[PDB]
Amino acid sequence: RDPCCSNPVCTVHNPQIC
Repeated sequence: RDPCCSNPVCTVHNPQIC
């Protein structure tokens, strides 16, 4: 599991792992 995935904020700018 990714780290930026735990935060719904980063998830937006990180839609490649989530």
